[PDB]
Amino acid sequence: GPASTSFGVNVFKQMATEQSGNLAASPFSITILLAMLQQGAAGNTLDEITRALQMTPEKSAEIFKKVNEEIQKRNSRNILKTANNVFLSENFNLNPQFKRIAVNNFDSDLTPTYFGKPALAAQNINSWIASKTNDKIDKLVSPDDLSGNTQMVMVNAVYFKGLWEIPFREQATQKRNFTLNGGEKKVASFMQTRRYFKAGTHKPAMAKVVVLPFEYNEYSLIVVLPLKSSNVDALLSSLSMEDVASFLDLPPKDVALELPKFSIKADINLEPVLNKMGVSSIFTQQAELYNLGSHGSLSPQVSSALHSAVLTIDERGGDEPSLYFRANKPFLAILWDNRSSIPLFMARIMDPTLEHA
Repeated sequence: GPASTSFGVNVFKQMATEQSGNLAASPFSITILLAMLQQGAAGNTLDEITRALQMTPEKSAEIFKKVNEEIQKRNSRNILKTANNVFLSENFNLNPQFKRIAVNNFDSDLTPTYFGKPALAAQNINSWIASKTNDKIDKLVSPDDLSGNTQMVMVNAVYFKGLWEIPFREQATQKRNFTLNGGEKKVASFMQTRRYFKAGTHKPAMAKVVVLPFEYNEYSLIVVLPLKSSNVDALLSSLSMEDVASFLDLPPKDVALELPKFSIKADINLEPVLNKMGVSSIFTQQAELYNLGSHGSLSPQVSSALHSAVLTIDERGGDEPSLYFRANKPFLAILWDNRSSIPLFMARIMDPTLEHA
């Protein structure tokens, strides 16, 4: 259900309280990072991770094996590209069992890496990420973050560009004003259609909801728009993923929809937020990750934990309305996996004209 990615949703919500502006992240990728680390953890580190995930190592491995299986079964024009890896310094011997679980359950790997030439290491990691993400994510790792003393670089990146079940008519896309928080007006490209969508008003959230399906209903874009009486950060704080899951049961309504085109990219260093979310041990020299790799009796620790998320929407697809849904002010967008019932992407869209978070 949505409980499996609760840690990642909590991380996203924490990050939202600390900065304004566009914000995008994958609860799936952030949870995969921790659930993968759990498979090599012991002692206090294992305890911290288990408490944060609310899953045992055996449970998280089983859940994400199936989530990944359902993704890889898809043969459609929806493009979901993931890049998960653990780059372990060659000063450490990799644990073959951890590597097996990485590959067989987490769509990830354990990869020996020489960090003594930092520019070469950074570019090799970035080139691998770019090769896995249709070249959409290509500069996540900086050479200045690496040195001969780097022990472990964790990367979890995700790119999504889907095809709507029904297209937006390109000649219906129109330039209209989008009003930012605070009052600044900016021209944006609003895609427009009028169709039946699962939609409604969530009063516990003081917000309108529309569910926009992608091809073969593999995914949905769930768009949540605060009413005049509220704002997007109040909305985000109160909105549970159990609420979001229920939106897929909303009856179809005749909706006149105006939705800005956007493409949002975020590159995120997770160490600050993970230090706030109860898993600080993984970065310390007291980290207990000996079943991930070993140097004599020494455990590695996490040197860098890096996440990138890219989500792009456009028009392409395969007598007064019941609801007007005009997203010409800040709103929330959630990319939902309809088969596994988890949020793959969360975005707070403050300004659809800007591509960065």
